[PDB]
Amino acid sequence: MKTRYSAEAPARDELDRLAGPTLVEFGTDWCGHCQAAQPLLAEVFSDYPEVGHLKVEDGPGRRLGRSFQVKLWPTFVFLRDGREVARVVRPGSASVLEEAFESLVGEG
Repeated sequence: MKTRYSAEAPARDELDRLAGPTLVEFGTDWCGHCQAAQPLLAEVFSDYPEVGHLKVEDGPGRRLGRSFQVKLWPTFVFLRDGREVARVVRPGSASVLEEAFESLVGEG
């Protein structure tokens, strides 16, 4: 991906006003969790470019993963209509991440 994480993210109630298939990702551009999960997303997302992605910088920016009640810090919540349809916690392998992407894009 050509752009990095953003601290300038919305609040959880401002996010709730969006509408469309939107993945919201918590992390940073610099954590060792992210150095593994970022190229994971980059591999899966190349087949699903119609999905939205929001990189929320959980260090300097809004603590959005608190209000999603995130389990492990490298997590991304799949929204639709601006509300949760699923999430992936700790991807590990593209076989787990791709399996969720097709399920939430509607190609399942």
